[PDB]
Amino acid sequence: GSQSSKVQIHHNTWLHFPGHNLRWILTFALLFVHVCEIAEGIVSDSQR
Amino acid sequence: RLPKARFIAKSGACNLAHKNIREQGRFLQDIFTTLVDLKWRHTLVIFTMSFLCSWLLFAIMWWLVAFAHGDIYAYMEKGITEKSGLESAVCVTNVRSFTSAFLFSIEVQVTIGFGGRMMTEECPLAITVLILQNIVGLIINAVMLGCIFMKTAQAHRRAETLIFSRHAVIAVRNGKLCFMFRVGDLRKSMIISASVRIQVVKKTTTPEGEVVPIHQQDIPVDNPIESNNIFLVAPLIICHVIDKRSPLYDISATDLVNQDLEVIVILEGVVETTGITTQARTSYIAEEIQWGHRFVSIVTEEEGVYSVDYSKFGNTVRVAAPRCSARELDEKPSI
Amino acid sequence: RKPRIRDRLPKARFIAKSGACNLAHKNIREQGRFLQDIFTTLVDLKWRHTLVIFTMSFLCSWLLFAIMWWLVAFAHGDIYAYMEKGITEKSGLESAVCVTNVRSFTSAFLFSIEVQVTIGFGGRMMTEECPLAITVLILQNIVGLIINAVMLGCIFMKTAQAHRRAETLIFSRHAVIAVRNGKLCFMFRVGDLRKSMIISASVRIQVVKKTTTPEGEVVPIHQQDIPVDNPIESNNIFLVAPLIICHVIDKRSPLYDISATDLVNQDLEVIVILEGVVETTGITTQARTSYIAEEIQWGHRFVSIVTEEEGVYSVDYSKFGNTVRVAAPRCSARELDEKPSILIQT
Amino acid sequence: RLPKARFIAKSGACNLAHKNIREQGRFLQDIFTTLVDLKWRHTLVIFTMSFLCSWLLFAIMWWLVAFAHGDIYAYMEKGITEKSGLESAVCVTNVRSFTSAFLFSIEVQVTIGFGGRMMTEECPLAITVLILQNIVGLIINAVMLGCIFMKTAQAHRRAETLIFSRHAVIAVRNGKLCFMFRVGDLRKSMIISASVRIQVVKKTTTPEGEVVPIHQQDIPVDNPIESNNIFLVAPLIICHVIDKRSPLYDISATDLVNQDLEVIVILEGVVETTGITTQARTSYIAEEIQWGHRFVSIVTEEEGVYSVDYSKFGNTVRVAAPRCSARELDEKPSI
Ligand SMILES: Nc1ncnc2c1ncn2[C@@H]1O[C@H](COP(=O)(O)OP(=O)(O)OP(=O)(O)O)[C@@H](O)[C@H]1O
Ligand SMILES: Nc1ncnc2c1ncn2[C@@H]1O[C@H](COP(=O)(O)OP(=O)(O)OP(=O)(O)O)[C@@H](O)[C@H]1O
Ligand SMILES: Nc1ncnc2c1ncn2[C@@H]1O[C@H](COP(=O)(O)OP(=O)(O)OP(=O)(O)O)[C@@H](O)[C@H]1O
Ligand SMILES: [K+]
Repeated sequence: GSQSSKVQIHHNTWLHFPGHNLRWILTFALLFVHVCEIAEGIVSDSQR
Repeated sequence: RLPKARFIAKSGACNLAHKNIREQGRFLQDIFTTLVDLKWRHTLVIFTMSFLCSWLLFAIMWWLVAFAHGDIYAYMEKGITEKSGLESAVCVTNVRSFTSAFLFSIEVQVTIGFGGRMMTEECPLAITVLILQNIVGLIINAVMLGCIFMKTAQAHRRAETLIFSRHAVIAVRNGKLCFMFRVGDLRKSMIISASVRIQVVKKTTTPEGEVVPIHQQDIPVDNPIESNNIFLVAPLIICHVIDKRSPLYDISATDLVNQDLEVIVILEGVVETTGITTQARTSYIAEEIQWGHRFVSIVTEEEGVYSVDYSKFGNTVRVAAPRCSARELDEKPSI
Repeated sequence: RKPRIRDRLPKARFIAKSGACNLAHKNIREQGRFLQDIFTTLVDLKWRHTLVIFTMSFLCSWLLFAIMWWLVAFAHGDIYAYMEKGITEKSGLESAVCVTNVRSFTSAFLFSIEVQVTIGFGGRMMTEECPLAITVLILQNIVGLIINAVMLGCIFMKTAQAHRRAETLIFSRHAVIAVRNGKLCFMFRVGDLRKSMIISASVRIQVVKKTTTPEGEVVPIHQQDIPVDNPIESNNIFLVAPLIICHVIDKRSPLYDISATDLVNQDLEVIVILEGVVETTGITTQARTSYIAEEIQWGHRFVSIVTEEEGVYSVDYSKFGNTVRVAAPRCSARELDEKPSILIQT
Repeated sequence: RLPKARFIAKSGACNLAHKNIREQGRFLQDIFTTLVDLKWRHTLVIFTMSFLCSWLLFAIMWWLVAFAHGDIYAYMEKGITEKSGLESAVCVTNVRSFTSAFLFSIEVQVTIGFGGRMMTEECPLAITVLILQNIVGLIINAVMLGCIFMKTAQAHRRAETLIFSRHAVIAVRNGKLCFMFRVGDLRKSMIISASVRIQVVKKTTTPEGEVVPIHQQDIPVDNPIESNNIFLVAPLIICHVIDKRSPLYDISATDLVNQDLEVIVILEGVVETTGITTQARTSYIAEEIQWGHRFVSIVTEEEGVYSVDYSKFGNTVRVAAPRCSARELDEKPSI
C-alpha cells in the first residue's frame, strides 16, 4: 500500500459485518482451541 | 489565523487534494512495482526472507518425502552399514534427519550440490518435486537479481537540489519595476536547456459571469530575445517585468500586506551525466515579498580567479522606491 | 435517428475515442517477418505466458539432452555392461562405463539435470574414455549458459518495465462552446489522476476536414492547427488540478463559418494531441482524443470544481462533464465577428 | 602577473570557485555511487579483492569452527587407521588443516562442491555458518554482477568531441558587422536537434546604482527565420550579427585591447547513437579575437564528391575592412 491509485486515507468497512462476526470471534475461539490443544499436548508430553 | 490555503507549499511539493477519484483499483502486478523501489534496508531483508522461506518450504516438502519412501527407517533400525548393506532404495542417499532434509534442501535451490545425498530414480514424486523446486529456484533467483540490478542502476540519480532564495523583492531597473528571485545550483554538472516559467495564481471573475476559482496565468520573463532558456553557473536573478499587459499591474504598496497573490516559478531541464529530465517548483505568497530592497552582489574577482559566495544567498538591502502602483508610476510623467 | 441508424457506418471518426488510429493501410511492400521478430515478441509477453515459456524451455532442453545422453550411454556398450548381474557389477569397472553409473534413461535424465543446472551430485561423473561424451558435455554447457542468459534477460526486462502501468489522462467526454470575455470560445477539460507531475507538457489542437483549393486540388483528410490561446502564446501547461484548455477562435482559425443548425451536418472534427515526459519514469508519453460533431453540446458552459476545505483545497472528479446551460448567442460566429451596424450582434 | 580571470577556460571547462557553502554531509550512499562509476582499471581490482577477502574470511571462520569442536585434533591422532574418523563426528567432514578448510571455503562460495568435504548435520553452528556465508556470497555475486552490467550499458557513453576555433573573426559580411566562429564535428554521427547560444559577460552598473559583477547578456544568432536549431555535417560558421541594439555595438574597433569582455558559445544536442543529451562550450577573451580577418573557404569539390579538409580548419586571412564600431557606422551614411 505504499504506491497505488486510490483514496489515500484509511477508512473502510466493505463487507465487514458478516466477516467481523466471522473472524473476530472465530479466530479468538480458534486461538482458544489452539491454546487448549497446546495444553493437552504439553501435559501429555510430560506424561509420556 | 490559519493561512489561506496555498497552492504550492514554499518547499515545492504541491499540496492539492482531489478526491472522489474513481478508484481505478489495485492491480495484481502493483506489489512488484512497489517491490522494485524499496529502501536498501528492505531489499537486503526481503532477499533473505524470500530465500529462507523457499528453502524451508521445500525442506518440509522434503523431510516428509524421505520418510514416505522408507528412507528414515532403514538407517535407523540397524546400523547404517555395519550390520547391513543399503536398502538401495533410498530416495536421496544418507538423508537421515528433518534436519538432514533441511540441509539437503539447501543444495537444490541454491545450486551447491554436495554429493552425499544423491537422487535415486525410483520414487517418481521425488522427481516431480525436484523439477518444481529447481524451476521455482530459478524464477526467484532471476526476479531477485533483476530487483538488485534495478536498485544498483538507480544509485546515480539522488535528488533535485535547486535552491531558490527565501523571498522575492521588488525594485526599479531602468526606471521601471521588476520582480526577482535568486535561482542557483549545487553540484558539478550544469543543467541543459534549462527553462523557467512564472505563473500567477488568482481568483478571476469574468465580465460574463464566469468566475474561474483558482486560475493560473503565465507571464513572460525578462530576456533580450524573449526566450525562456537560461544557463546558470553562479546564481542568476531572473526578473519578470510588470507592465500594462501583466496581471500584477494592479498591486499596491498597502494592498500587498493583505492580498491574494501566488507567483509560482517552475524550472525544467536535464542533468548531463545522468541524462534524466527533472523540474523544480517553489513560490512567493503575499507575506513573502518585501518591496524596495534589491539583492547583493556575489561574484568577486579574487587575485587568481572569480569567486562565487553563498554567505549572503538571500541577503537584502533597501533602496529608493516609489510607493505607487504599476499603473500609477506610468500614469503620467508628472505623476 | 433512423437515417443515422442506417448511417452507423458512414461516420467521420479518424481516431476512436479510445485513442487508436482507426485506419486501413494496404498495397504496402511487406518484405516479410524476419527471424529476430519472434524474439521481440518474447520480450513483450505477459507474466503467465512468460513463466510458461520459461519453464517449458528449461524442461525441453533438459529432456532433449537427456535423450542424447541416453543414446550415448547406449552406443558405448554401457547399459549392457551394467545389466550383467553375475555380481553386483562384475565387469563394470574396466569396460570404461562412458558415464559412471548411468543405467537407464531415467538415470541419464537425472544426470542431465545434474550437469545443466550446476548441481553435480558426484555419484555419476564423466570418465576418461569416451571423447564423444566430452563433446556432448561441452555442447551441453555452452547451450546451457546461452539459454540461461537469454531467459534471465527476458525476466529482467519484464522486471525493469514495472514502472509502466498505464497512461491515465482524462478528457471531458464532451466538448463545450460558449461566450467568454466578450467573444466566442471553444473549451475542453483536461485532468490527470497520477500523483506524479508531467514535465514540459504541451497540447495541440487540430481540425481535420476535407478541403478544396482554388487552384483545383483537394486534400481529402486535411489537417490544420489552431492556437491554444494561453496568455503569452505558448503551448505549455501546468497540471496540478484539472483545468479548461480554451482555443478561442477569431478569424484565422476555421470557426468563422459555424452556424448552429449546421453542427449536425458539420464535417469538421477536432483532434487533441498532448504530450510530455513523466518526471519519475523518464518516458515520453502522448495522449490523443477525438471530438466528433455529435459530442459538441453547443451553448453550454463548464462547472467549477474547486472548494475551500479546512486549510487545503478539495477537488471533485465526478462533475467532469456536467455543465450548466448558460444562455449564449446563436450562430454569431460570423454575425458577431463581422460586426453589424450595431457592432454588438449579440 | 595581472591575468583577468576567465569565466570558463579555453579548453572546455568551468573554473569558478565553490566557496563557503554548508557541508551537506557525505552520505553513505555516495560510497556505492562512486563504486558504480569507475574506470575499468579499478573495477576488476575491487572485484577481485572483494572476492578474495570474502573467501579468506569465511575460510578462517571454518578453521576456527573445526577447532572448537575438536575435529582437528581427531584427524591428527588417528593416523594409522582413523576408524572412519570416529564415525565422522567432526562438524565439517574431512577438513583437517587450514589450507584444506580454505579449499572447502572456495568450494562453498563459488558453487563447486567437490564432495570429499561433505557437511553433516552433526552440529548446528556449522549449519548457521553455512547459511550465513551462502547468503552473503549471493549478495556479493549479485552486487558485482550489477556493477559489471552497469559498466556494460555505458559503453557508448565515452567522451565529448566538438571542434571549436581559437579565433573569432569580425570581418564584414553582407553590409554589416558579424562575429563569426567555426563549429565542427568529428564522430560519424549527426547531432539531433542541436542548438546554439551566445552569451556575453562583462561587469555592469545599473542606472539605479546597483552593480552586477558578472552579467550574462545574450545575443541572437543570425538565421533567416530566427531559429536557433542547426544541422552540423560540415564545418559551419556561426555569425551573431551586430544590430544597433546588440551589446558589442560600441567596441573600440582598433582600440579593442583593454576591453573587459568575454564571449561564451554553448552548443546543445542529443546524439542519435545513444540518446544521451550532451553539451559543449567555450569562450573567447579579447586577446584571441582577430580583426578584419574572415574565415577561409574549406568545402571543395574534388572529383564530383564533396571534400572537407581540416588542414585549413581554423586559419584566417587578413582582408581590409572599416575600422570603426557599428555606431561609428550608424551616425552618417558615409562615416
Ligand atoms: N548555503 C546554502 N545551501 C543551500 N541552500 C541555501 C543556503 N543558504 C540558503 N539556502 C536556501 O535558502 C532557503 C531558506 O533559507 P533559511 O530560511 O534556512 O535561511 P535564511 O537566511 O533565513 O533564508 P535565506 O537563506 O533564503 O535568506 C532554503 O530553501 C535554502 O535552500
Ligand atoms: N472521477 C472520475 N473518475 C474516472 N473518470 C472520470 C472521472 N470524472 C470524469 N471522468 C472521465 O471523463 C470522461 C467524461 O466525463 P464527463 O464529463 O462526461 O462525466 P460523465 O458524464 O460522468 O462521464 P461518463 O458518462 O463517461 O461517466 C469519462 O470518460 C470519464 O472516464
Ligand atoms: N584536424 C582537426 N580536427 C579536429 N579538431 C581540430 C583540428 N584542428 C584544430 N582543431 C581544433 O581547433 C581548435 C583550435 O584550432 P587553432 O586554429 O587554434 O589551431 P591549433 O589549436 O593550433 O591546432 P592544434 O590544436 O592541432 O594545435 C582546437 O581546440 C582543436 O581542437
Ligand atoms: K533502466
